[PDB]
Amino acid sequence: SAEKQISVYDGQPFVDEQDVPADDPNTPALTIEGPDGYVIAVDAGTPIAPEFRDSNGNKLDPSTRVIVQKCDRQGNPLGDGIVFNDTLGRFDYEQMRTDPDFMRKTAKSLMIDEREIVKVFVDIPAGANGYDADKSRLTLGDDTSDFGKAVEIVDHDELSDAETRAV
Amino acid sequence: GNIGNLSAEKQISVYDGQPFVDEQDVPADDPNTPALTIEGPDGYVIAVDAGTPIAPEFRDSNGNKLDPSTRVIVQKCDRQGNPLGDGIVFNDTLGRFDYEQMRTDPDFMRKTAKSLMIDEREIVKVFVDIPAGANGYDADKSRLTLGDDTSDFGKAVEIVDHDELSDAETRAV
Amino acid sequence: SAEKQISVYDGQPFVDEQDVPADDPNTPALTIEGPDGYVIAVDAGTPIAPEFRDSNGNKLDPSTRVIVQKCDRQGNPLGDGIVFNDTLGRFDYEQMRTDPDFMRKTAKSLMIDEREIVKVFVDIPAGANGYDADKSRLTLGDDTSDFGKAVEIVDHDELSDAETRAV
Amino acid sequence: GNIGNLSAEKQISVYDGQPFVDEQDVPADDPNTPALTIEGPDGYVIAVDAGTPIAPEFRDSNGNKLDPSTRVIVQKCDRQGNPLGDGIVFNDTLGRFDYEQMRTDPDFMRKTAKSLMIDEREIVKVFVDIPAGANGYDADKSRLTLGDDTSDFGKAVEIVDHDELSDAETRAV
Amino acid sequence: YTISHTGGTLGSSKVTTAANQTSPQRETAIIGFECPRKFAEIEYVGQRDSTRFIPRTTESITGTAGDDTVVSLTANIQPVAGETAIEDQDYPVAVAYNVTQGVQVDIDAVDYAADEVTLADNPADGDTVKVWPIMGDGDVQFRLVNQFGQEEGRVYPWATPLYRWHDFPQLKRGREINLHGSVTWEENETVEVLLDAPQAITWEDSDYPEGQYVSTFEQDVEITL
Amino acid sequence: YTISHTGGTLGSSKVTTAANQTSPQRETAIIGFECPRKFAEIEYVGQRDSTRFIPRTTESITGTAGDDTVVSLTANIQPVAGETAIEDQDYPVAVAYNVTQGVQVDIDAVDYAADEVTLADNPADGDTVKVWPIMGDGDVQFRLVNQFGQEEGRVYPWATPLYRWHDFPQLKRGREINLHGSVTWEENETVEVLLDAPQAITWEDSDYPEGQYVSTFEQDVEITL
Repeated sequence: SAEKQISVYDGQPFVDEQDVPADDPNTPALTIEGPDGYVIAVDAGTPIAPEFRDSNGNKLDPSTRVIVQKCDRQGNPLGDGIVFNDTLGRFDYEQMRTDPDFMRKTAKSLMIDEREIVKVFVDIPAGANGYDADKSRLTLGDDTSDFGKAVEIVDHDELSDAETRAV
Repeated sequence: GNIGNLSAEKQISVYDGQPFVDEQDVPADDPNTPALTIEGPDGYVIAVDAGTPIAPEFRDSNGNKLDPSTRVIVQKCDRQGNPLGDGIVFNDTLGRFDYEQMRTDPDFMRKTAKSLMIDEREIVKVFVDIPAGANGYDADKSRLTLGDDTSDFGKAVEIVDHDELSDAETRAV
Repeated sequence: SAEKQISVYDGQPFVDEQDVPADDPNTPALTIEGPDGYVIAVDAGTPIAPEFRDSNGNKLDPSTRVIVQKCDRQGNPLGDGIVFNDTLGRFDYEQMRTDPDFMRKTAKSLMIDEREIVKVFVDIPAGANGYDADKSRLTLGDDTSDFGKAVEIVDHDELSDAETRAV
Repeated sequence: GNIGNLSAEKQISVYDGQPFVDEQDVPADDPNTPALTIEGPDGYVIAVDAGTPIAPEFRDSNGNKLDPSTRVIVQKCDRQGNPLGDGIVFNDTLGRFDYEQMRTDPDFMRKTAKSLMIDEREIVKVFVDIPAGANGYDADKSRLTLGDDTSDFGKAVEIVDHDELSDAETRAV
Repeated sequence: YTISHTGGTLGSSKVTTAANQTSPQRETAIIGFECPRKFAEIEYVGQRDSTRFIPRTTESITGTAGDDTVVSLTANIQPVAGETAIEDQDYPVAVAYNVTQGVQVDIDAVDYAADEVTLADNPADGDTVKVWPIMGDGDVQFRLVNQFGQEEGRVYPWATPLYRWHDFPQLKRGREINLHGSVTWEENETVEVLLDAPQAITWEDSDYPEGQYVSTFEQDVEITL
Repeated sequence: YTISHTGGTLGSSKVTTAANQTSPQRETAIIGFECPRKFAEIEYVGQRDSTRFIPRTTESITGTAGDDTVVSLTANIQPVAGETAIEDQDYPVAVAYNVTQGVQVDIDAVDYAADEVTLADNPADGDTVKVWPIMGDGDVQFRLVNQFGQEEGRVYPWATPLYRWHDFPQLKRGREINLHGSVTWEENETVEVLLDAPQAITWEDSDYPEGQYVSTFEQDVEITL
């Protein structure tokens, strides 16, 4: 089938990183864009591996809030359509992307067209040493386990495309 | 004093030590160089059905694990050494793995996605995408264990000699 | 009901210990005799915890051979009817009674009546230091895990025991 | 790499150095010593048709050939170490034989006069009639060969595992 | 009418053979399981009956000032069960004995990639120590021999790499070392285990402290009566 | 379609291997007949095809005053074709070379049963002599190996006594040597001549006078193209 099962990470040419200050949530840390010719699908129960660290390579504050959220085709978020709102303190970085028993997963499904946008926001208190994605990164979805899940990608097929266009 | 006959299906595992695969040391930041290189055994067929584990014990010369940022890729090629794009089975990182127990406990095991099949000259290759900061690759102090031939968990890899209708259908790629 | 699900250990007055020399396997290490009024039933797939050690509290040689073997009412072994034969070294005294993944079970069921005997035979090399069942002990079976298996004990009920005496 | 499946009927030769026969030294004046004792190999069955050659290369402890007027006999026995009388296969002088060529020339070669079968426990023995003036026997300097299996000449000896009706009929002894 | 027993280093008879190999690399017989008259016939089943193999070899060293470390031991070492530190293992990767003092030695630490180790007690100059480390590389398999002494053949000619027996936690169910194929014995017939690898495995070191047999073979099997 | 060639010492290709045995009584590889790419497959058929084997070893001795005799050479010597005397042999039971003079030497007399020889010329007290006698006891057969270093099965598991090849005058048709069993090679695979015996066999003795090879293995076989 034309359905490709993959994962996602920062170094791919459809996902932009951005360094952040220490007390701004509205800024886009990570910004995905539609790849201009394919369509993505995520289902619920999908894992995340946001190995976030500082300019010295130390971990950020556990009280930090992480949010993943869909936006429109403008880059403007939606309020509704969140998949994640939780903290770094719940992730044992040494084994978050290894043990499913510590894999923290999504709630909802999601669907991205050729232009739609996903963004990741981070709420930090004042004192911490920000966010440097040159050392930090993200990983999303798991291709390798019967446990967990992966991400579906396709080119355009008529029935499914016209159905997915009916958000 | 009999042994009991066998199917042609030999259920085994795959590793660097076998005399039909080649290892090679790797510089810093070339994905394109082949670390591993299977060749066809010149007469037998190998079959890796879906859901097949890997245990890529890659380390540096100094015994340390590589950076988890590195991505490992397995890929089929033609009878000349050139990949096909399709037929890929695995593309992931070492951060997923637990070298302490990756080949032990099924919870931590990392299996393929697609089926795969090999004729008398077919080839599979391993590709390793790395940043610059890595300490290269030491193949002597590293290895791989593909599949399991011992456990009540995991799966094996089938090997067979040429039988008539089996190969008649197996050459239908 | 009449069936009682329990375990078994050395410190019970239907069981006898006997400290052992070096490498005399033919001696009965342990002994279990019937209780003269009740009837015991073991099913295959039943753990053992043969916590055997020396006078100085240290573990024996791993290369020891252990047998549990039924005997007649006379005390002589039947040859057949063995339930278990393995090495001590297969076990892990720190956890051999704890994790089912480390538990080691029988290979056959077993039934004991008012006069039958079980014996424990122990073949040890020359160099080692005896076996003192004072500091060593044994526990057979468990009635606590959903995993594992207990042992059934009953008073004489007519029809089941009538079946049982067809041995 | 094929090998060729075979019958149960292995055609071979028989001699002293094999582990189903035992040698023994003898003095100069004994027709009763079992110089050679030849036992069933415990699970296989052996068949010796008539007309099978023998080469008893029998010197003394100095390596010399023996007295003319001597004789040799071979004879089956029971399962308890006692010849049967019948089943003897050979008896005449030494005066015919010529060790330098006797396993070589057909026209000098000599063979069995009658047939023989052997079960898993049957035995044969060999014995040596000599008068006074000989200097004993020496097994170790000497030897026996029975049958041939490499020439196109003479005959070999058949050995088999247990086929059902074959054993059923072979137990007619 | 059958039951389950174990064949092993000693097992059901004092006729089983144990010998060592050669250093020139060409395989040899390590163990011979001969069948006795006591039984009728013995059975092997790959993928059903468990098997266990703790190989362990011998090294020798002389001491001097500052000789706390032991060099590359010509031996590819692996952390057992993935675990590096000693006492967390299912069994020690390596053991040490001073013959001059005639006593066991505790080990401090290891480097696996350099294949070197670090003891706790500095030895003396002129002193002699022996070391019992695991065996590393090498290829194994079974073999059959009739009552005569002739090869009948192997079983499943795909020699398992030796270090797999060290990798898994053998004492845990589901991970135990099983193999492929089967074989049935007869009365005076003998199966053997054969090996080839650079280093010389050893049993029966009287000076060894932790047991009267350093290295062990065990295998669950089935028997008729 | 098929024809007949002969495998030999050199044989078809210069990849046939010749290696000696060990002194411990153990069946070891002697020679490896490997198949090349040039052919497709090769056949052997005992009871049809012919084979030849003249094995010859080496001993070495030193000079002294009054030496004509050399002792038992540690081999059960058999007269060839049931015949003893050298000049009427099909080929020498044994040959002698003095390295001082650098001269081949003839032989005057022999005691086979006592394994001893009596020579023509008295070497100097302080000389070096080498001798190449035929091989005595031992048992041999053929083994198969695939393109993996894996044994697959012996051939008609009844090894042949060595001395038969001295017993029969090999060059006579009908009296030539045929074995039992069969085999068919493949492209990269190999067959090996294997042997167990006391003594080590020799090849390539540069000092040897009657050629470049002291012993020989030859085998008429059928070829597939």
